Amino acid sequence: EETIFSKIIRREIDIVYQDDLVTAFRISPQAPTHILIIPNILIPTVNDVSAEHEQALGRMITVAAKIAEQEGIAEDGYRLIMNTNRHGGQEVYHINMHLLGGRPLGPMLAH
Amino acid sequence: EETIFSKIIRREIDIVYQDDLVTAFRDISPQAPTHILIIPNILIPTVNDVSAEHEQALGRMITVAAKIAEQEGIAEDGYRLIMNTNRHGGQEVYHINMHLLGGRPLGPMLAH
Amino acid sequence: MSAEHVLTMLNEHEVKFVDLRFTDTKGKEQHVTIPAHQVNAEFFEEGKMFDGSSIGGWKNESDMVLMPDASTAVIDPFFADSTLIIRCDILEPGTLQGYDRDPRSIAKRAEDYLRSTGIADTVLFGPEPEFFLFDDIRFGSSISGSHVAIDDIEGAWNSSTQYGHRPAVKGGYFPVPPVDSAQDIRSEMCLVMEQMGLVVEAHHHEVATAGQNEVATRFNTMTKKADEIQIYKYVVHNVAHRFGKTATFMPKPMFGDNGSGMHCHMSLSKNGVNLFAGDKYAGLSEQALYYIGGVIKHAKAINALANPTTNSYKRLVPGYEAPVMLAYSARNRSASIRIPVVSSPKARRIEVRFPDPAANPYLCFAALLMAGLDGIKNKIHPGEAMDKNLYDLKEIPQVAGSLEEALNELDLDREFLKAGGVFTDEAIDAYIALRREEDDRVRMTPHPVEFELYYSV
Amino acid sequence: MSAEHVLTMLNEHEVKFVDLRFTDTKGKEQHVTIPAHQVNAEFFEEGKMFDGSSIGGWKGINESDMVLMPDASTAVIDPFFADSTLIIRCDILEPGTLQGYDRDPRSIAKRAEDYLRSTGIADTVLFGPEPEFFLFDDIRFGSSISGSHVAIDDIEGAWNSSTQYGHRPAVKGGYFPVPPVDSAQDIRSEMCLVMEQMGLVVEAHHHEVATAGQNEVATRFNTMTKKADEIQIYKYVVHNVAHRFGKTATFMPKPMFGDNGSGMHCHMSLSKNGVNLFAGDKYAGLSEQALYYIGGVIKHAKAINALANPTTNSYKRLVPGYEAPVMLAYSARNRSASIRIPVVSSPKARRIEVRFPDPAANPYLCFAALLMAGLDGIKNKIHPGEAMDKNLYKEIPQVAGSLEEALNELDLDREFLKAGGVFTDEAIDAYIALRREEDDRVRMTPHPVEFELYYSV
Ligand SMILES: *P(=O)(O)OC[C@H]1O[C@@H](n2cnc3c(N)ncnc32)[C@H](O)[C@@H]1O
Ligand SMILES: *P(=O)(O)OC[C@H]1O[C@@H](n2cnc3c(N)ncnc32)[C@H](O)[C@@H]1O
Repeated sequence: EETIFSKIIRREIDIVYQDDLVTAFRISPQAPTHILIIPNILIPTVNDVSAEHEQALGRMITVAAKIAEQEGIAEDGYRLIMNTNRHGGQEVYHINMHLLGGRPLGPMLAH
Repeated sequence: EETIFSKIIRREIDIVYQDDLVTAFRDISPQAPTHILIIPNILIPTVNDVSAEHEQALGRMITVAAKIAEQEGIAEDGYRLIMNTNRHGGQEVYHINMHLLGGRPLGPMLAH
Repeated sequence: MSAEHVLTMLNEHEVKFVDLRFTDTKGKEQHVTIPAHQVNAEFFEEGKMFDGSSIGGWKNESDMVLMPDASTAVIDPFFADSTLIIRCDILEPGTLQGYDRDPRSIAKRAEDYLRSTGIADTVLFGPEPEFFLFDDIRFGSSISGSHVAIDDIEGAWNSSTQYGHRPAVKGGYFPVPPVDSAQDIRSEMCLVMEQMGLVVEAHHHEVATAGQNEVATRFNTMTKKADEIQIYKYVVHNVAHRFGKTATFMPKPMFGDNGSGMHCHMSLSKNGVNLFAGDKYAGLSEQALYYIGGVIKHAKAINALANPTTNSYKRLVPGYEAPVMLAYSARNRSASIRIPVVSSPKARRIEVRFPDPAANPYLCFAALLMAGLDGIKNKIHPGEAMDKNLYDLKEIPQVAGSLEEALNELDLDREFLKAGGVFTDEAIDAYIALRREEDDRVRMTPHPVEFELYYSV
Repeated sequence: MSAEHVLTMLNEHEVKFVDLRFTDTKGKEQHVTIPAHQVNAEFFEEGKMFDGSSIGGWKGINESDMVLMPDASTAVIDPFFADSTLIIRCDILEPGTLQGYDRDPRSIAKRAEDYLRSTGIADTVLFGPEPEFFLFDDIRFGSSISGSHVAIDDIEGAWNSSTQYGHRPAVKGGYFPVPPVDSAQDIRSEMCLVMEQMGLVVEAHHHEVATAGQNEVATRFNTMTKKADEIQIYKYVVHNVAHRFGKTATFMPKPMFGDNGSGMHCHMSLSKNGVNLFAGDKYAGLSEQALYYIGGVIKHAKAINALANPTTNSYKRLVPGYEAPVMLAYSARNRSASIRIPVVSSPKARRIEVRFPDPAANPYLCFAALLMAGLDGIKNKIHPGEAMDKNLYKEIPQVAGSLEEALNELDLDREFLKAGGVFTDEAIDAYIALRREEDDRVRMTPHPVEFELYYSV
């Protein structure tokens, strides 16, 4: 039903950027600049995205570009990775796009 | 200037789906058992160059990704959406290209 | 036993000498021998006066009382004359109370505090020491330089040494009796241990070559288990000496091979039931998780007592089969705290793997017990177990990487040991000074690897 | 130089002996000395008859003799013999017909050059070999029924840090050390001076990566036969200068385990009417002919391995996970590619560098095999594919992992080197037999490492 990000939106429980439909967070650094982006409206899985809330999806990448400019990693290289379901490894069971960079990133997946 | 994906948008040259702003194509060298690419119809060099004018199509990219995943039936199994940019990640197209990898149980994020 | 039982045992075994034994802060066992005719009824009530000034860390007037414990009367198997070993506590002359710096007095204070808190009636310890058997060891230091030489038959480097089955490096675990040339010595050690009150479960060769052997002993209560560990060290040393070998409990005697460790199994019992058995993760209870969290929180301060030597941190390195991550799991080999799988809830316990055999048994056990009690009292949650694979994979706290760091943490973190009067401030200060002297000595002396690295540059 | 020039040189230098030198199948330089007064006009027209039956692969059922035909252009004064000796390289010719012996490597190289000229692809082929060698103070090896042993000792050896007799290069750390660390500066300078005294052109000399005295003296490129002669002179100079300095020089590929081996990177360039055919507008400035050459080398690479890696030790350095590349691919940046494209300032010097051959290889045979493979690739238009530029997005072939595999491939894929009569089937059969004898000797004898693994099991 509800996840950790649901309570984080309510602020009941490291915000980077807050928007009407987009919130950015800094929790386990996998890259020198590992920053996550989630939708304010709860979406259990990216396949279940409705056209009613499809507009915040573009603002996700807009905020990602804004952060990359802010973080200074736009001159090096970054990935926008979304993991889904079991094969992707969805752990928060909510839409979460990863903005990762700061060091030379490897291939798309490890063989 | 334009890229080969611009020519594919023009339809002058494996289209999976067509829309006013987003189209899906099969990869020439599938890195996954079900590797389907997704690009906008408007030519944008990098996601760093994205402005609010075309941000409407960026959500359409994800919607088309979900539709294609459901059509292929890889929705239940699981899939990964990758959108690399700049020098890292091997960006060799210099155009917005969303990756849809699925079917096989994929590996970890990054390479470590 | 009792005083009358000891007096009768003196005549039964025709005992000629009585050995009074106690442990200093460093963990070494000191002994003073008195004639059997000097032992009387008043001996067990008044004790023997002795000077503790020469003992390290016990320094205007240092006249103290050696109070024998009649329950620890054991016949010495090695002395030529019939000698009875009686463990003794160090007591102040006037008040006749436990000395603040006496490790056994500290352990007894910790047990009394555990009983007073009402959490549990008894605490059970199951340490598993390891030791190395060598034929010849030569070390020295001077202004001209320093050296160390380790030689024994089982050493893999003796394949071409003039004097052919011997264990390879990292491959001495469970070898054939021809390759495992330490069968008779281990059997004799087990027999001597059983003669001295210990209960032996199994003995086997360890992973490292050059004669690493482990003898397993049954668990017991904390103070009795520390006394049993002292007896274990004594018998290992003496039986090794009697066979022409030399035994060391050093953590990492040689580089490139497995080091000696002392995994400690801990359990709490109240009215005969195990308080660590429940329905939580790995069959544990809420109190077990609180104990784990308390151990994790104060683990760096514990390291000053459970890893008191600089070799213990040459063992505690990432890799090399030495846990450093301060998490708890039942399957993760990297976790410092492990939850062993047992058939019955009565045997469920908590295993810590970072302590080394060079640690003082009393001080290490008291520190672990106090950390667990602090965790239980303050309800410190250990966090989620490290038994999950997150995306096929650095905020996890790590064991103290150096003796200086552990000593600093002990100096800053003192309340969990000072609770209940178990550790007075003066004793902690003296222990810190004693360990800092050795740390300064090891830090100020040039290393041969430093010459191999920075001689031409 | 002509015969008259050689006679004038004999008269000018007061030469007393003439050394006639030639290379056998194994690659060793064989020499026969004659007095200077035996050299005249008819000597250069008829030559000297000699018995080549004692040579390794030159045996015949008829026991026929062969003629040593001197080459006047190769006259050079020997700088090591006490008496004035003039070295004249000679070709082995059959009596009567006065044609090149089929098993003579120099005749094979001359045939390869003639075939290259006859095909019309190019007029000149340039080779850029970069041999490496080890300098050892003492080497002791032996074998018997009781066992085998090998011992290498040198002052520069990193293992001599405690040897009684202190700046030495560490393992894999002898590349460009300070002058005190490397003790072969004077030896290398003397080698360069005496090489230039013998007609060689020296580019640079330096200490190589491996410890125990690995050194490289760089020499300028030349045409194939002249470059093979220069390589023979290089080996002779290195050996004799090492001997005169109290050292021992070896061109073995992998004398030591755990240290860098010795390789011979060969650079290829085809020229026609003064222009470089390898220069173009393809990848890394290459041309289509260069790509076809690379493809031909890649396709037959296992067949070349029998000639460019004649020894079993040659495949101790070809094991993946070292400096020597093993993958059958070409790239201008990738280190793992066996074929590399050096970056140059001008198109006149654009070349193809191959890196698998070892210094132990026979220069004439290895160069002829590589040239024939390239010519076959050009004639059949074998496209190598794509460069091994590692992108983050058809299994790559590999060189022979053993000498037996390379010999079998040479037995099977022998048509590319039989074109134009450069090699005759008897020559391949004899070379295979001689190499198989050594392979059988190495394979059938017990290895000391096997006793470290399969003695207690
Ligand atoms: P999957 O692709 O769903 O990646 C899981 C990520 O979730 C982040 N995360 C979990 N819990 C938190 C909290 N409380 N705050 C911030 N970020 C959180 C992890 O960092 C994973 O990367
Ligand atoms: P990186 O994301 O920069 O590379 C994108 C990958 O897309 C694939 N690709 C390139 N060109 C095509 C065409 N014409 N059709 C289908 N797929 C294509 C390659 O795998 C790129 O590496």
